[PDB]
Amino acid sequence: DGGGGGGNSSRQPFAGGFFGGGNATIDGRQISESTGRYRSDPSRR
Amino acid sequence: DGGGGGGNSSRQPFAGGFFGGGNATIDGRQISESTGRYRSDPSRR
Amino acid sequence: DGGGGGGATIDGRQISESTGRYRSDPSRRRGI
Amino acid sequence: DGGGGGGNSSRQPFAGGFFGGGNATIDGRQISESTGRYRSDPSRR
Amino acid sequence: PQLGDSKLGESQLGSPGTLKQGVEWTVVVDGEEQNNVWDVQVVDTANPFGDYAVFKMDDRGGQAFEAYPRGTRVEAYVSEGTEPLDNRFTGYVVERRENE
Amino acid sequence: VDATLSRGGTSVDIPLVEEGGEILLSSTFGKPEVNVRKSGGSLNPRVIDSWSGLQTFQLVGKLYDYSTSHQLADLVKTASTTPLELQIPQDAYPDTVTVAPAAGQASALTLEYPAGRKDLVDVSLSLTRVDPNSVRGVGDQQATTPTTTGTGPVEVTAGGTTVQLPSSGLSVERTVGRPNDAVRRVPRQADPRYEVKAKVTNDVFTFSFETLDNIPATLNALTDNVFREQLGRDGVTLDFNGLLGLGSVKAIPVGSSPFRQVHQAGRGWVTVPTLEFRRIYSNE
Amino acid sequence: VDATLSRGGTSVDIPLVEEGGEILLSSTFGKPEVNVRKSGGSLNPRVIDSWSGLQTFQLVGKLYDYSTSHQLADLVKTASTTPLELQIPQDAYPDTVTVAPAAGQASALTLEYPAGRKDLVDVSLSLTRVDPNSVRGVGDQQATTPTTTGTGPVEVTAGGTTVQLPSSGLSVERTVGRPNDAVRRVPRQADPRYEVKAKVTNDVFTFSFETLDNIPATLNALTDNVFREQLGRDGVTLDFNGLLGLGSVKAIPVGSSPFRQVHQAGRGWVTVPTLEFRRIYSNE
Amino acid sequence: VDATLSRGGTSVDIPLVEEGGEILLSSTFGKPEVNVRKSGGSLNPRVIDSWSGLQTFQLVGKLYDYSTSHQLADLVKTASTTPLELQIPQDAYPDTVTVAPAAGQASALTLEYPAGRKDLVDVSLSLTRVDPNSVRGVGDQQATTPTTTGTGPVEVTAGGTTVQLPSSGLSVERTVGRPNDAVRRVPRQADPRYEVKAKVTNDVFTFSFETLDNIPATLNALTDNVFREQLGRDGVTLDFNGLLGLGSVKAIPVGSSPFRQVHQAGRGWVTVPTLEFRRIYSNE
Amino acid sequence: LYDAEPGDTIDITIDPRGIDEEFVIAAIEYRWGVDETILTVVEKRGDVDD
Amino acid sequence: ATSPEGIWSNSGALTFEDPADDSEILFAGVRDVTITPAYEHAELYTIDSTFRDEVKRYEHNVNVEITYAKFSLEFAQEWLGGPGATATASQDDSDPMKFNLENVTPSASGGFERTTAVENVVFPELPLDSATYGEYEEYSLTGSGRSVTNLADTSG
Amino acid sequence: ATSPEGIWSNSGALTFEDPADDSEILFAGVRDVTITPAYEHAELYTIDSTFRDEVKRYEHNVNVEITYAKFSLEFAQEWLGGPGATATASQDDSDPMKFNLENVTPSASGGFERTTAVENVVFPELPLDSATYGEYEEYSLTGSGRSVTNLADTSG
Amino acid sequence: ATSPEGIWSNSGALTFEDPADDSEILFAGVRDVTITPAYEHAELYTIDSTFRDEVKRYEHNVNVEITYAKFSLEFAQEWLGGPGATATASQDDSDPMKFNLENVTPSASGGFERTTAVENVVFPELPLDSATYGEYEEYSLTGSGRSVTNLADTSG
Repeated sequence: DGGGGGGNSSRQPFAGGFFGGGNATIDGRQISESTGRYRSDPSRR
Repeated sequence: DGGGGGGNSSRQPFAGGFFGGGNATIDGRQISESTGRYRSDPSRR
Repeated sequence: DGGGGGGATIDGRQISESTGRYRSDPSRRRGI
Repeated sequence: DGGGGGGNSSRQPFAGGFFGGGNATIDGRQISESTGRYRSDPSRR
Repeated sequence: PQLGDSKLGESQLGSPGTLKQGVEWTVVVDGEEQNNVWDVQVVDTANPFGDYAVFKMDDRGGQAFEAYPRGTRVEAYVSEGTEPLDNRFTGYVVERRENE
Repeated sequence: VDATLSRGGTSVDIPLVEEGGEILLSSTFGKPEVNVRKSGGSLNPRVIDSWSGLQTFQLVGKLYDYSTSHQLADLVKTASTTPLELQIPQDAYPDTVTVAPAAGQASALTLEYPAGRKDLVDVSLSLTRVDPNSVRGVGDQQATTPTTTGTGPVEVTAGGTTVQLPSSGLSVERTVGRPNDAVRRVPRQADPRYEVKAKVTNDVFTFSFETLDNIPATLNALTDNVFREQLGRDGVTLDFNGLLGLGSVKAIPVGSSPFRQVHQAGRGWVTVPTLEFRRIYSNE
Repeated sequence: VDATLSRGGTSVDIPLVEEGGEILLSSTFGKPEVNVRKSGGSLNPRVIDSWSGLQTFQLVGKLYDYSTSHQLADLVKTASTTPLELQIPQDAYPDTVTVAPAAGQASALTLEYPAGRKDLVDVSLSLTRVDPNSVRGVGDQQATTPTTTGTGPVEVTAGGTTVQLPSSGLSVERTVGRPNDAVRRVPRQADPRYEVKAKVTNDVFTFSFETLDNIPATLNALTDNVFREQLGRDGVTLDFNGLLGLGSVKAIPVGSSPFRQVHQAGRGWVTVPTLEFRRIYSNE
Repeated sequence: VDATLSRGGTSVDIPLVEEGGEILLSSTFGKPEVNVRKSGGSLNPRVIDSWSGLQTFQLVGKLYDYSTSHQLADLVKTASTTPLELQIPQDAYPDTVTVAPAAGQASALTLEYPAGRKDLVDVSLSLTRVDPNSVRGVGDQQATTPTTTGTGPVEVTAGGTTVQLPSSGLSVERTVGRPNDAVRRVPRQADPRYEVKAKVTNDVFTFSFETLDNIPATLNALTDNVFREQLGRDGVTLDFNGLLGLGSVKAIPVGSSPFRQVHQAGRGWVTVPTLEFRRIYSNE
Repeated sequence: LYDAEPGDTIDITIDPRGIDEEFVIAAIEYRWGVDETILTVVEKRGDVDD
Repeated sequence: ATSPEGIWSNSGALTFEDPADDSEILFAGVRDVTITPAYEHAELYTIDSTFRDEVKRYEHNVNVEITYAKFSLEFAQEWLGGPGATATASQDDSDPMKFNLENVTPSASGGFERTTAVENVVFPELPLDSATYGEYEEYSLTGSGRSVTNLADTSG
Repeated sequence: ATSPEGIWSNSGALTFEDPADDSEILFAGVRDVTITPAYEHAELYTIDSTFRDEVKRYEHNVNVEITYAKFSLEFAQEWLGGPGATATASQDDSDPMKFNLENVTPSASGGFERTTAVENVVFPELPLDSATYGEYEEYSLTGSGRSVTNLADTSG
Repeated sequence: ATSPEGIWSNSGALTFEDPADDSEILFAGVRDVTITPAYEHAELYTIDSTFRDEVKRYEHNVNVEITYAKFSLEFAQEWLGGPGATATASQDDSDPMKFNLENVTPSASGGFERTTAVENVVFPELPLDSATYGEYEEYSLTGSGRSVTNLADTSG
């Protein structure tokens, strides 16, 4: 449970970091396009 | 301690991976703005 | 003690080319 | 290797996440330059 | 429920629906609504500068690109909450573009 | 002994106590404003250090009542040009340092109210050191956490429908931060300048619980009224009904993963790892 | 017991069983399309919710037949405007939901054929909920997996030279996804619109094994012919020879780390953690 | 037993040895320069392989004296068109391969001198294979590590003031790399071209220690004179006084977290997890 | 502000920008998607198109 | 206060009750009984000091363990059945049978009569058969109660 | 309800059945038998209390362990063969042999006859040889059943 | 089917063979023998239910452990040598010596003759010297075979 628990305890912030995708601004205004396309998390492997 | 050993030296590189800032260049020159604003380690939660 | 031991590069050409559609636009809105 | 249940299963996706290098598109076309320079993974420390 | 979907007295009148909330823009082309629109930009401006609009929508097999010859009429209507549709832009197509 | 965070006449003592050998206080020092040259013809780079440096404090501790926890949340979230003074009970630090909530961070403060504990709150603070003569601004906005004396269930209300969160496994995490303030480099002070802004803050409530009974009715009432409907300009009314002494707040779920339903092999019930609401405009 | 995933006449049952207390079904709800304002003069932001929400399902389970596993891979990879329908055996969910393979992901489905474990395949599915009336597209592309009745070794062929992968410690992981479909926000409606595209999919075979004998000859034959040659437009031919019932596929290794040789202190042999191939153009 | 790394007359033998079952050699093969089409009307993408591949080596080993460790650092950091040859003691590899330090990395080599372990240095090396005929450049720059025979404490000197780092728990990690070299694709052969540049390298010393006595005086002397003063284009003089046989270098702390003071519950002293210095312009 | 047009006037208050004013609208831009109404106030000028 | 006194194990009288009724569930022939109210203690330490600063209780339970040698069909079928029901077979449902428990003992020379009562004791496992060659079947329960509802001198 | 009563180990009769037939698999010479239905318990606490809020059963199991001293070829060959077959050698397949199990014991004074029945018992490992110098071979099975199908007084 | 019967340990006759020859490797003076075919069981549960849905076998092996008191130079030098070779010193190679194992035991009153045979038994460690003051040297092997090749009544 140190392995399994430590694993699950790591998998959550791995997912949290992975959804931390790019966004950018020139002079306070967003340059990232508001493309209304979804993403959702991949298969657990 | 068994879980903490794997945990602590995971929580450490979590910050190392997460906290890296962007550094874009066009044609050898930096294009990231040298805005003199600080950022510091988030609350541990 | 064994437990203790267990402790972007951006192409100037392609920006200049891809933005061309949009850089020319205000002047088109104003004719020439 | 002894704590590898939390260790190895973390050390691998740390490398996998780190090689998640930047890429960008304007209007479907790529804007990242095809600079034919390699990177290879850093020292294990 | 929809008419004829439920027997009388079994279910309450408007269900499952509720009052409209949010902002909706509808694009109208020669009097027909385009129904795959996912962004709208409308600019209204003083005379040295041109009024214009840009609409973004999905397409399949060029079927919607065929609806917008140069000079085709377009109208953009906006509604917020339950407010009536307001014709906020009218004009004519000057560019249609489809890209991957 | 104990660490004091204060602003004028308002003051909070944060015990700085933890289990066993956990980290109570991490202070970091850095030079984010050195220009180490990326290239040039020498084996080692030329450098220039020419600005104020970073100092950060991360404080971990526990609070012994909810009232003090709300005072701390309000103290951190408030916009005021009156210096926020931290007193550290360790000889390696001066008797007072002036601070900002962590410079660019959505989570400057975390408060955890875990299941199975009473009159214990886990506190995590991140604070940036700033020059005491260089707190600047014009606006003034006192933050206030709503409070009441009831003990009803936590209630999520949207579309005229109210959903009671289960008590079973119920845990609350609250984060607070001021990401719209600016902490800025200064030529030859040691510490940076602090620009206090009367602007949008971060204030988030996260719940975890396990739904044990009336499971479809409970989960579907939540997801239908909150997740599948458009909420417009308004949002959820989140009412604590006096649990933790908290009152009623307007809020909304945000982003790709604010709610999750988890089903585990061999368990006849559903787990909610997170239900996460950001507080929205209602301070009218 | 089982979840059912189906496409008109084609149907697959996935048992939804796991060891002990592992997660069988995660459902995530979100609002990707709320505009929470980043700034403004309020303490808490103004917001607007005006679009379809996100619902996702991660299913984990096991299959007892390789044939069914190939049907599932073909079912997930296939382009059709026929609704892909998911039936979930838990009372919180409606009897059917229409779905897309995970909206932007290279890995919507993963199949693991681990060492040992005869007639067991681990299945992991990620699926995005979509509106049943809002599935749109030009035309179909039926995906297929090559099959044969042999029992030969997995063979990698390039430059007229064939290399047999060791049986020792062999594991196969196949991943499948449709990143070129578009799942799109819609106004005033619960679930997004699904644009099915007759376009490039993701389909990847990963091998893990330990080379125990003829080690230089085996590893050099692989590396010389695959890695150190320029392959041109043509791929490697990857042939399963009827292992797992699989046939022959054209493929190529891709990117920085598709193959590794690992030497460990005190071991007289080489571990291959991964050998990874992407399936390439081969349809006529 | 040993791998040999050499450049003309200079040679270093690294014992490929480690505890138990740890990884001694990892060799990674890849094709960074395959073009796999992101779209197109096929089910599976068209591809083109038309350039040199990537081969990498991670070597893990140990060295039995500090003198050899400094030779290794100088060998790796040096710029010369003289080919750096690696000999691998394992039959899966040819007798010699020509190499560059890891192609874009700040840490190609790491040397660890941990507490307790007298006359043991942990070596981790990362090397990229390059075409033996395709090492190209103009400038030679022989790197040097300064050495002396003393036994004094490690000293940090800035603003005319010297701090002695505690001996208690003292560990040193040194990392070295050549990120300003270019390893470049070529169309017709297996291995890339190597452009040797007489330009800025990476050379970093990381200390870790526990501060047990005169704690305010020691830590305040460091933080005041190094972290709170502006250092200009000079920096810290970092002097090993003959520990590990090392001499004196000019260096500076860099970035957001080069120094941390850590306080743990129930402990009467301060831990310093890291203190990082990058070596700066010095040579003449 | 869908009802608003160029040449109309509006009260604007912005702290910390220090304005508490009544302005003519020189242009309006509506974005769906990000849901922003963008007012240009007093006067509009071009750039390379001027 | 009352003088501390020896307690003789064989003078004890354990009883189980259904919390829906306060009705007795037939149970007999105990050999060992241990009842232990417990909390998690967080032992908190400060900066600089090596001494403990505070200690805090959380996450209360009562450990109950009983060894007994007379089998009860009622007790076993109540455990199988779950709350307010009785069953001859395992039930595929999430509610454990909750027993109210009471134990009563005279002190060894009559100084007091100690009554201990515990609410909502649950047992993760129930030994049905416990055979060993040449022995009577001996059954051991381990379980957890919510709280001690009574600990008092109940003598006249 | 029936009075609790002592149970004598040597009065028990254990039997195994093939679930495909309800036919007996020959088994004999038991010395120890333990049958223990079990669940995992999730003890769930709440926001503002040290006391337990609720407790829930999950992951049901029936631990079966048997020590016996007469070897059975039929039992061992059934185990090797998997479900619905017998084999003289290990079988390379993923279906384990599932045994139905029943144990019948009179009460020590005849007050009731306790029948326990368990479905789909599987044994991860089968001891074939268990030789110790100067002793008869004695064999230990540990396995897990799906559920208790019957626990009743089967006396007239 | 054959009636279950006691087995007397001392009636057993263990033998080892080289799989390259089927030649006997001299081994004697046994005291204990345990042979146990095993599989990993994946014990599988669903969403809806507390009950187990399925159980599946995976990694197979036969645990072999032997205690013996007559030292064999052949068995030891075979173990040192690896497959098809014999050596007086440790060999720096990755192939373990694989032994075919067979044990034959009459049942205690002649009902059957139980033969157990195991392929490719390997031993991670070989005790060479195992001296205790005032005792004969006694050696314990633990090892794993690939499969049971035979489990039969080999009586006439």
